[PDB]
Amino acid sequence: ERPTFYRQELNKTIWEVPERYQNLSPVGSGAYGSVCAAFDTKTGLRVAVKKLSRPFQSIIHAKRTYRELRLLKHMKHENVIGLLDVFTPARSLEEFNDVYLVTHLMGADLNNIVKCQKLTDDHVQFLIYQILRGLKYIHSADIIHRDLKPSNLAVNEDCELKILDFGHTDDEMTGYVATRWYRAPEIMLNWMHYNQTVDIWSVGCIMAELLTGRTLFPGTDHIDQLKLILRLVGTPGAELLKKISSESARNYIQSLTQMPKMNFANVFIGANPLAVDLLEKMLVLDSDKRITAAQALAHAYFAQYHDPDDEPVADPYDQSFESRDLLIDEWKSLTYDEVISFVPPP
Ligand SMILES: CS(=O)(=O)c1ccc(Cl)c(-c2n[nH]c3nc(Oc4ccc(F)cc4F)ncc23)c1
Repeated sequence: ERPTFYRQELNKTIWEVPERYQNLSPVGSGAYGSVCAAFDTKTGLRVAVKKLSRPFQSIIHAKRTYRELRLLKHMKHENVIGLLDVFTPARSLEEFNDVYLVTHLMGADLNNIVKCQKLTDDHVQFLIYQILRGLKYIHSADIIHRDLKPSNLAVNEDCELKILDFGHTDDEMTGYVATRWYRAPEIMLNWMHYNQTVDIWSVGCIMAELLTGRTLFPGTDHIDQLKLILRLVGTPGAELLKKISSESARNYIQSLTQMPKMNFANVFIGANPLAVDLLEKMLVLDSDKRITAAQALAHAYFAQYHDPDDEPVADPYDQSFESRDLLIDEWKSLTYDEVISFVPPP
């Protein structure tokens, strides 16, 4: 049955939401999108409500809207942001033009927690364990995050973690920016068609930063960052070179003076030797040889948290729509169907 909706001006747009959602207050100051905190009187939950901006203005935007709804509707895991609710004030497909997404309100993002500070090894174990647990779930559905970084890792005061934004312009990847610091080199420099292990590179970067309080590869640009990466992990061998399908990228790589891999125990002084070992297995230049999420969970570093029976995989995720070319109204109808058919979690 259709709830009663009420109207309110918030982020210079009119939010129209069910009565159950009270005390809407904008959060993140633009960083999370058009997002409000609210109290869900039906569940007693503090929630985050995201209103999608002009979701069907173009083919690209319409498909992107469908993509996000599909992704969020699929994710049902403790360490992954899922959907508590999705709604539209529209009574039919013809008046459908706004999409509102509801999830748990989290306390902070990881960036605001690390705050130039070393975390205790125990805190690192727990946070990384949860990230890896969430990624095992995400990867098992053949979904890649592609953009893991502290700012899309949300945490409560109990240190319980959820991953946001799973599934950027040139200007915002330019220069001394956190938007690029956690990216695998193969994706940063378009070496090849990339796979799930790009996310593992990001975890390695995050893990190191939690351990030292410092960005692992704070490159001032793409080239500076590559040099920082290669100084640590060594220049690519012949084997990886072959796999760089971009002739241009491969040619540039070979112009660099060869460097051996550094000793991680000398790089991460004082760190748990098990943490060093895992970092070594995550920060492998050849993505084929990086540890997977499922493998990392079984690493001795997570002994006090690892439970093979409590690390679920995902239902199959049909993403055949990604290779599909459709019109705006067709993407819009597909999205509408997904909104209408939503069933809230117990
Ligand atoms: C205490 S706070 O300032 O309100 C705060 C701080 C940091 C974060 Cl990460 C958050 C936060 N909690 N839950 C979120 N969800 C999103 O994005 C959404 C993702 C899918 C949805 F269905 C709906 C969303 F709003 N963004 C940010 C958040 C809140």
